Amino acid sequence: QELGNANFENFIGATEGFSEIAYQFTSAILTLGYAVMLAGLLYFILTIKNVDKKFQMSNILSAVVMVSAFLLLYAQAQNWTSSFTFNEEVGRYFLDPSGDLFNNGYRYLNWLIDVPMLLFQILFVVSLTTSKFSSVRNQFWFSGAMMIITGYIGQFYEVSNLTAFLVWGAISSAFFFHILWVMKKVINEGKEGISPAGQKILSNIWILFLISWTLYPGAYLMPYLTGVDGFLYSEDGVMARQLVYTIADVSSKVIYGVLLGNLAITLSKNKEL
Amino acid sequence: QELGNANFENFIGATEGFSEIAYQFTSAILTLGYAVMLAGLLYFILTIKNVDKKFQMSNILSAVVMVSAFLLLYAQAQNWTSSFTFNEEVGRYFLDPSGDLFNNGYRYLNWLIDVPMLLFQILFVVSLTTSKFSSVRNQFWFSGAMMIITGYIGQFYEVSNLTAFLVWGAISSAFFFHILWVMKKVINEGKEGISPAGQKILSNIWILFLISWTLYPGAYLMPYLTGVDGFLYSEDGVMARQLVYTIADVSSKVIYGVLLGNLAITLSKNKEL
Amino acid sequence: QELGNANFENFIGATEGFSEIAYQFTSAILTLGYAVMLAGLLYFILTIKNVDKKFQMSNILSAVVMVSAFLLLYAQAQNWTSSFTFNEEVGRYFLDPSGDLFNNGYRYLNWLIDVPMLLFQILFVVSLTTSKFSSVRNQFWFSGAMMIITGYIGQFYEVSNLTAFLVWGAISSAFFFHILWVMKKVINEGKEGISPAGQKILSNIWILFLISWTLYPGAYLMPYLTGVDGFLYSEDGVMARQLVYTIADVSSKVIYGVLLGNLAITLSKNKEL
Amino acid sequence: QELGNANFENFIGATEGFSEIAYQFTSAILTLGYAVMLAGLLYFILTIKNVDKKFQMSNILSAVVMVSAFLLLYAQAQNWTSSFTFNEEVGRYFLDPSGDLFNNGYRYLNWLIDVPMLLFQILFVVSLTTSKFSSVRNQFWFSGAMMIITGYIGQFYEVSNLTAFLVWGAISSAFFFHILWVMKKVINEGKEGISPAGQKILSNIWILFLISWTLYPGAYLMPYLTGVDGFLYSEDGVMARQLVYTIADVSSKVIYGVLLGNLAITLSKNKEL
Amino acid sequence: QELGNANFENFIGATEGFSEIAYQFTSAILTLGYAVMLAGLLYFILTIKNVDKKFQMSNILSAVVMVSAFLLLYAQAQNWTSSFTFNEEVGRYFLDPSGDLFNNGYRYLNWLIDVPMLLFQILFVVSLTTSKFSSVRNQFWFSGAMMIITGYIGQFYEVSNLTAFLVWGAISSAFFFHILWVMKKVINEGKEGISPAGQKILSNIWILFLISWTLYPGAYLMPYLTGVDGFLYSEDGVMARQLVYTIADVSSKVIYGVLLGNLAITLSKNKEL
Ligand SMILES: CCCCCCCC/C=C\CCCCCCCC(=O)OC[C@H](O)CO
Ligand SMILES: CCCCCCCC/C=C\CCCCCCCC(=O)OC[C@H](O)CO
Ligand SMILES: *C/C=C(C)/C=C/C=C(C)/C=C/C1=C(C)CCCC1(C)C
Ligand SMILES: *C/C=C(C)/C=C/C=C(C)/C=C/C1=C(C)CCCC1(C)C
Ligand SMILES: *C/C=C(C)/C=C/C=C(C)/C=C/C1=C(C)CCCC1(C)C
Ligand SMILES: *C/C=C(C)/C=C/C=C(C)/C=C/C1=C(C)CCCC1(C)C
Ligand SMILES: *C/C=C(C)/C=C/C=C(C)/C=C/C1=C(C)CCCC1(C)C
Ligand SMILES: CCCCCCCCCCCCCCCCCCCC
Ligand SMILES: CCCCCCCCO[C@@H]1O[C@H](CO)[C@@H](O)[C@H](O)[C@H]1O
Ligand SMILES: CCCCCCCCO[C@@H]1O[C@H](CO)[C@@H](O)[C@H](O)[C@H]1O
Ligand SMILES: CCCCCCCCO[C@@H]1O[C@H](CO)[C@@H](O)[C@H](O)[C@H]1O
Ligand SMILES: CCCCCCCCO[C@@H]1O[C@H](CO)[C@@H](O)[C@H](O)[C@H]1O
Ligand SMILES: CCCCCCCCO[C@@H]1O[C@H](CO)[C@@H](O)[C@H](O)[C@H]1O
Ligand code: NA
Ligand code: NA
Ligand code: NA
Ligand code: NA
Ligand code: NA
Repeated sequence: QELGNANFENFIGATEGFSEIAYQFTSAILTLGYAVMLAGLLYFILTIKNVDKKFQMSNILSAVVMVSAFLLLYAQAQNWTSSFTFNEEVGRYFLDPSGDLFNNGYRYLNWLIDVPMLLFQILFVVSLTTSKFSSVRNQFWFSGAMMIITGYIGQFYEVSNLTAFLVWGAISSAFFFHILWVMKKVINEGKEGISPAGQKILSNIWILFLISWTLYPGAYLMPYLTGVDGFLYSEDGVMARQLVYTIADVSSKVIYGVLLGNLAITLSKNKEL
Repeated sequence: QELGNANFENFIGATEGFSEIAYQFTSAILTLGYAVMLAGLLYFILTIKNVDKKFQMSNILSAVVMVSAFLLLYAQAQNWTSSFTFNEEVGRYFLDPSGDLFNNGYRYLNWLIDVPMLLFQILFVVSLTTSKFSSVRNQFWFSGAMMIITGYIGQFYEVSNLTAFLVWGAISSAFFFHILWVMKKVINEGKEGISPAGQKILSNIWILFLISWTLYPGAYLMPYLTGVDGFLYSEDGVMARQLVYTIADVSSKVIYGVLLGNLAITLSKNKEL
Repeated sequence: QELGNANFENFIGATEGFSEIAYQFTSAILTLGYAVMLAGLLYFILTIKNVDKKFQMSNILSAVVMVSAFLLLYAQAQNWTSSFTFNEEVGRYFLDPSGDLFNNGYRYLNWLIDVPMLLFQILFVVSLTTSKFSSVRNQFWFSGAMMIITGYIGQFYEVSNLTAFLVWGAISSAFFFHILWVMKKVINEGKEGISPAGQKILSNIWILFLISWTLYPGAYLMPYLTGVDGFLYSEDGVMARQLVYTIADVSSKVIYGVLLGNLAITLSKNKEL
Repeated sequence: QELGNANFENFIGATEGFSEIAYQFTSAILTLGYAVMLAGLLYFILTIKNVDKKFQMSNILSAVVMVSAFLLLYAQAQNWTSSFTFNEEVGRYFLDPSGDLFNNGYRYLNWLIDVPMLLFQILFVVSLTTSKFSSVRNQFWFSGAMMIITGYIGQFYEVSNLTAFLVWGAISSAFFFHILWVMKKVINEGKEGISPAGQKILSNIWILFLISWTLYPGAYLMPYLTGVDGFLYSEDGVMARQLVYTIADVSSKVIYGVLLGNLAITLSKNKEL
Repeated sequence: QELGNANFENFIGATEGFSEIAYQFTSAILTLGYAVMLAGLLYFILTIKNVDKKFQMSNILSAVVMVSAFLLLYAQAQNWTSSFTFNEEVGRYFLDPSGDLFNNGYRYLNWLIDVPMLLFQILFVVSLTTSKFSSVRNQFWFSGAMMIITGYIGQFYEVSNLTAFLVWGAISSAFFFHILWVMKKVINEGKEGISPAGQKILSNIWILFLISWTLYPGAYLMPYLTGVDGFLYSEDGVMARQLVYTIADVSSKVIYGVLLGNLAITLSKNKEL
């Protein structure tokens, strides 16, 4: 079967197919994904007035990200169930091309909302010291866009051309490291002149940010993290990838948003935790 | 026909099929389910300002659970009608694998929202005495997650491997008992220093919690509660399971939420009930 | 063919089929139904602040019923168009079992929201004199539930077993009469110590309640109201049943809610009609 | 082919089929339709507080009509694309009876919301002089209902029985003329004792009302406005009908609502235009 | 294969078909499109109170455009995936006429909302000096309508009749130039008597407006921008067209709306950036 520049899910699905557990788990984990985002949307809107006016733009940008993540994860949850269909004879779910091939790239282009807005929103909670708002924003948005576009191109070749996959992935990684560098500066400057309570929260936000964002390139490589014909080049790797995405999605978007809201509360004059 | 690690609904549906009453009832009871959750969402939002600011987070977390439960019960209602199709010759609804096998596991992963948030929200209404907020929260969330994940694994084997089904179910039960233990403490400490009216409501909340949460392991075992080849290993057991889920869903989420809101009103300075 | 315990719509649809007028009218009347409920939801939310705080729970419960009625009528509108498909050869719409059989029972289980909440909400507008709030509520909810459950069982046999249909219907009717009895008391006690304007509205509410609620058992019997092989055991009876439901739905839920809102305004200190 | 009492769209679609332009335009014009109504819903809600409390009911009734028109135009937009399917051999869209026949009657029953509420809402902005509120309302609602029901019956026969089509249309027209008569009185009485600004707006509202409402009987007759085998008994007439509906829908509902809101602002003590 | 007056996407799709990258990218870029508009809707509503009352109509009109753009881009995203289906034998997505032909004209009719409202909303932020509000509005709306209708007609012939395509496009362009002329005046007059900060924002708005609006005629011509049998008369041109639309949509609607909101804040007495 000719699949071309398609994600490895389609190759596993076309050859071995997916067990009940693999198929039902991947559907459920994506469903949890979009459910968390819509619940988060409600949470971020309803808690707007829990912080001083100046901090409320962070609640609004969290809500903006929730809308993006909900729409994408909802669409992708339906894409999963449309792309793989039960074969009665063998009792496994095989590629159903009438549904279209499954593509993780769907996520990447919506990151053009998520990444820029997640990086931007912290600049409405913390105060910079030596760095300029417009400068940090421009660095975040440029490197964010380049990271996403290069990775988007790469993931199309994860089976068809491992070399292109790894080269584009490496270029994307360079921009990622730049973002990590700039966010560390923002966290450091953010800690300057705020309560120890606020500083603790920013320490947690940095760890959360570092781990949650690194999970995305982890998901990128997932099928090959056990090498050629490894344990993960299987339905187990398919499950692992969507699980990692969902953990990353909840952590990078919702928990990040909640911690920023808690920081905003400590920095708020009237409010306290 | 090879169904593998699938719920017993698919076996009944593939062999005997479902009568009009069994099929139509299961569809209607799931439809009532998601209708209650969306109505509950509206109720919890519209009554936010009926309690003092400090208590409003409980309304918000109720709303969060309503969103999760609505999305899941809506999706599962469609899953039911897609998985079983009318056979004109015999006049019963049989497994339609083109719709996918039906899986109750869909519910379990969304409990990673419901369970943590339901257990958390009471800590925004009652005041603890001897117990520490962070400690109760961490115990609820850890044991909640472990209870859900172990049960999720178990239910895949409810037909294919009764031993795995019962062992995973037993491990899950251990974590459940821990949750019951911690919640009893929270209720007791919550009663200390509040009006007799508030204490009565917490007594009711404990009974509701105990019964409603115990229904879930009841739903887990449903097909085997009348032993091998029992009355319940049938379309009658299929009906019973979804009925028990719906009673549990309405009770554990909505009625629990309403009682907590009523408690918040008694604890509120301005409000009287 | 073998339809078993199915509503008469499926028998007419399987034997005679439906004319363009019968099929298109039934679809349109259900569409009007769900449109009225969603419009009503908007109305009840937007007019919350038109009455004193104490009366606003009635607006909220109206909104809750609108959500239930919208979801059900929307789902049932789609169920109608899925269950009957055009036959080009004869130019009529015949039963399409791939869509499932059509079941009015879908409505009944959602009444477990509508009936309890419609009966409850008046107790937030009128003041009782001799009767106790908790007692009236408990009688409404018990008899409401029993009325619904017994009728739900009955309607499955409306073709397959006329005896069961009529016996279950009669038992259901007994609980209905109890509800009528209790509501009459509530209306009388509500009239005590309020303006003549408020008393006139409660008189209207009683007439509306009596007629609108009686339409439901009317819909139950519809196919047999012209006896065996009567005018109504036909596509004309199918049209009549859904028309009666829609009139009953609009009257019992929306107009009832509007009149209660108008009563709340007269009873409100600041507000005036 | 046997189509029975069906609209002429189905006859054109079954015999000639629709060109790319005819099919794509009819889909797009209905899509614009429902888009305008949902945008209008947002506008009428967001501008509620731009007028004195007493006038806000008019914003609410505008919103109610937006919900009705959105739901109907959305459903009808999907009905269009389901009822006509591309034939590769000839390159035109032909009747696809599996989707159901297309029926304009779908619109008519939703007018039982639109007509009564559009006629009602002006009575919350203007003050009557010689006429009684309840009397004008009752005349509007009775004649409105009769106009709709008689026309609804008529449109089923627009091909199958031209005589019935014209007779029912004529009866409907009589009730329409009554509505025009009553609305002219309302406008005249509304002009009495208000600013020149308010009087100008009521003059505009009358012209808008007269033209926009007359478009509906225009749409009714559309296929025959160029006589037997005329230019309009074609895909061009199909396009014209839905175009006229969309112009009528936007004019009679949204622009009417906006002008009433502007009138409310001029009549408002605090507010200025 | 006879496609008639259809867009070039259908010809490429019917002859060469689309690679995984071409098909998946076009789906993702449209998905990003509608996601941005729904996120924008939330943003424009939530930031209404960030500007003085007089400026809030601009937030409302932004929201109005978001609803239109969301609905259209969502519908068009589904139209893309319905119109092209995977062929297992060659591994490309080919025209699936059962889904309907793909038409960009769908966008054009919704511009009857977007264009008039985008041009209107600036007149609620800037103050005119020489020019009259009603006059600028009328010129914008007339030329906007004529630009859209002439272009709408043109795009049907982009393959079937290049002459009609170019002539209608040229006529449309004339009206576009008129709009550019009037908007330049509005921006110049808007700069008069406001802070240098506000003037800088209007300079940005003019560049954004000029580039973003010019992208639409760019999308119109896209397939022929590399001449006959050029690089762009291919799946690469199909990708380019939808990419350009999405850049234009985000830029002309959301970024334009955000900049107007920022201008409104600078012009607001209480508020500051
Ligand atoms: C191929 C391997 C790629 C190598 C990895 C590259 C990582 C660093 C990239 C860019 C550094 C700075 C780029 C800045 C982009 C312009 C935004 C900006 O800095 O302007 C702010 C303005 O001055 C208002 O203060
Ligand atoms: C955050 C929670 C995620 C939980 C989800 C679990 C998914 C497991 C993912 C990665 C583990 C694999 C790490 C790779 C270490 C194995 C290295 C190896 O096996 O060798 C490579 C091979 O030999 C060279 O050819
Ligand atoms: C909620 C969305 C978020 C936080 C998105 C984050 C995305 C990344 C950190 C992506 C990084 C990548 C690399 C570093 C290399 C491979 C390609 C990417 C784009 C997955
Ligand atoms: C609204 C969601 C709620 C309250 C979820 C509750 C879930 C449980 C109490 C689950 C318990 C289980 C066991 C104790 C054993 C079998 C497996 C479970 C997970 C069903
Ligand atoms: C909006 C929902 C409402 C008001 C529901 C009302 C339902 C009833 C009054 C049902 C009554 C019935 C009988 C008295 C006999 C036959 C069975 C029932 C349930 C239809
Ligand atoms: C937004 C909905 C509106 C304003 C509906 C208006 C409907 C009419 C004015 C209908 C009139 C008709 C006639 C006068 C004759 C033919 C049948 C009708 C119902 C189309
Ligand atoms: C968000 C919607 C916007 C900004 C729409 C803008 C539309 C145009 C500027 C269209 C211009 C065209 C021409 C100048 C020639 C070809 C036809 C058109 C309509 C695409
Ligand atoms: C308090 C408000 C009172 C409202 C009274 C106004 C009456 C409007 C109700 C309309 C009912 C029309 C019934 C038509 C009967 C069907 C006949 C159709 C002819 C074939
Ligand atoms: C940095 C992590 C990337 C390590 C590269 C591992 C090389 C994977 O090797 C690939 O494995 C596939 C599935 O097992 C095989 O089908 C391919 O033939 C093979 O190229
Ligand atoms: C706590 C309740 C669990 C007790 C275990 C019950 C044993 C059920 O045993 C199983 O029953 C199935 C259906 O009856 C049969 O098809 C299986 O062959 C049998 O293993
Ligand atoms: C109180 C109202 C109940 C009246 C019961 C009427 C009995 C109807 O009798 C039924 O009529 C059907 C329709 O033709 C027939 O098909 C059935 O064979 C017949 O039993
Ligand atoms: C405008 C109100 C009067 C219209 C009456 C016009 C008579 C139309 O006449 C009809 O035209 C159809 C289409 O050409 C034909 O198919 C029918 O045979 C014919 O009866
Ligand atoms: C301003 C830009 C207008 C340039 C129009 C000239 C291009 C028209 O060239 C067209 O190319 C198509 C494929 O490329 C062919 O199928 C057509 O037959 C041919 O007319
Ligand atoms: Na599937
Ligand atoms: Na089904
Ligand atoms: Na149908
Ligand atoms: Na179609
Ligand atoms: Na497709």
